[PDB]
Amino acid sequence: PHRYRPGTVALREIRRYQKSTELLIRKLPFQRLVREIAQDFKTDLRFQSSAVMALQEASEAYLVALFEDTNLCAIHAKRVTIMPKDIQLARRIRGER
Amino acid sequence: YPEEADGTLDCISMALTCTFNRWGTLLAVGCNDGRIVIWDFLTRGIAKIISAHIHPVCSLCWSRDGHKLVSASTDNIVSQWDVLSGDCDQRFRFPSPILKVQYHPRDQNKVLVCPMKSAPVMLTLSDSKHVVLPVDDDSDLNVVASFDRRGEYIYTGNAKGKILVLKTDSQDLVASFRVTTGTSNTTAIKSIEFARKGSCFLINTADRIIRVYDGREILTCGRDGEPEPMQKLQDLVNRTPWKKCCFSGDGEYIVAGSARQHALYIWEKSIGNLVKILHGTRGELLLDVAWHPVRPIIASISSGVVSIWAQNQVENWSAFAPDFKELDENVEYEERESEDEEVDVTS
Repeated sequence: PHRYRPGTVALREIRRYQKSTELLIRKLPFQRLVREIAQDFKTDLRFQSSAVMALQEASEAYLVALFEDTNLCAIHAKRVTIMPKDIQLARRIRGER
Repeated sequence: YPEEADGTLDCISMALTCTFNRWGTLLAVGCNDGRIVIWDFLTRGIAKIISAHIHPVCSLCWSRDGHKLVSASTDNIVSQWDVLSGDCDQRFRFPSPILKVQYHPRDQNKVLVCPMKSAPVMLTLSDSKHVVLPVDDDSDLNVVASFDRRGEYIYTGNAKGKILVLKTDSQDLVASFRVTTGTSNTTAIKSIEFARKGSCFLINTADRIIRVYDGREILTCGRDGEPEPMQKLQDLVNRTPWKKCCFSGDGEYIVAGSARQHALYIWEKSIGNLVKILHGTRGELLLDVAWHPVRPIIASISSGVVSIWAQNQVENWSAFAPDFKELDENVEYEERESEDEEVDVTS
């Protein structure tokens, strides 16, 4: 048998995902999500593909910034794990809730 | 006067038009595949389903007796039905497709039918003796006409702008005026509707302006008159063209539906301001709007969906207590210590 101790196959894939820059979200579920929550404001809309790409890039950047600030809160509380009170704290402090 | 959402009808899809009787009990939902669905208010049920035709049923009209509808389609048959068991009494396979049917209110042998191209000619029930209503110009190809409230006259409307008035059966040319649309460019007419008390009426023009006139004013005008309107209605912000207009149960609150946005606008006859804008599903396009005569609830026909718009009596019901008025702070008054008329009951 062969196993790694936990944390090793975290730190690798951290270096890997900080090198590679493409999408990280499969685009047809995201396009169906956009069409779902745009159904409720107007029926029979018609998205260009570049608009869906722009929404994908903006939402990806927003989630990455939110997880960086959540990581700062979690290291501040003398833990390593992330719990949802950290995310609620970060959106409380930033001024969006 | 309607202010809520209050519910809707997912019963039978592909709704196209409806209207009411004098009493406001049923609801004749016109359908695309040649059907008239009849639904009830106070029992909320569907009594009779007349599977009339297969073609789009365009126009409908109830009569006063509570027995005789009249309709037409791209089947192009001036039909008739009865609500007891669905009895198609008559069947008039005719050319030149139809837009609107209209009875005389009490002489219900005479119905008034608008064809596609030429003048509306007064049909009957039994005989084919249609009474030709003479339109002079005849180059407009879309001319609409109607009765007054009591069936005492015939009002007409061309596409140029000239309005002529005839007697209800012998066609006395008594009134003649062209409408004062713009300065150099006039406009056509799309509908003219009438109340249940009084002789005020609206002129649904096609430069996005509703104009309102009275019957006594134009009978005083008569031949070669220039009747000024009682009221000029529009909406300059949203720049909206109109589809179908109607009146209130007293002829006070004009209910005109849009043609772009699925919204109702409600005015007053006297003052002339907007009072409330109604709304619904933002992703529809509205065709027909029904007003209820004795109790102000509206029906809206779009995408096969018909909606009931009441006001819920949010004030309260006050059936039990005309007495028992409220004291806010604890008011105390505890000092105190303690065959004239004969009316015919059998009337």
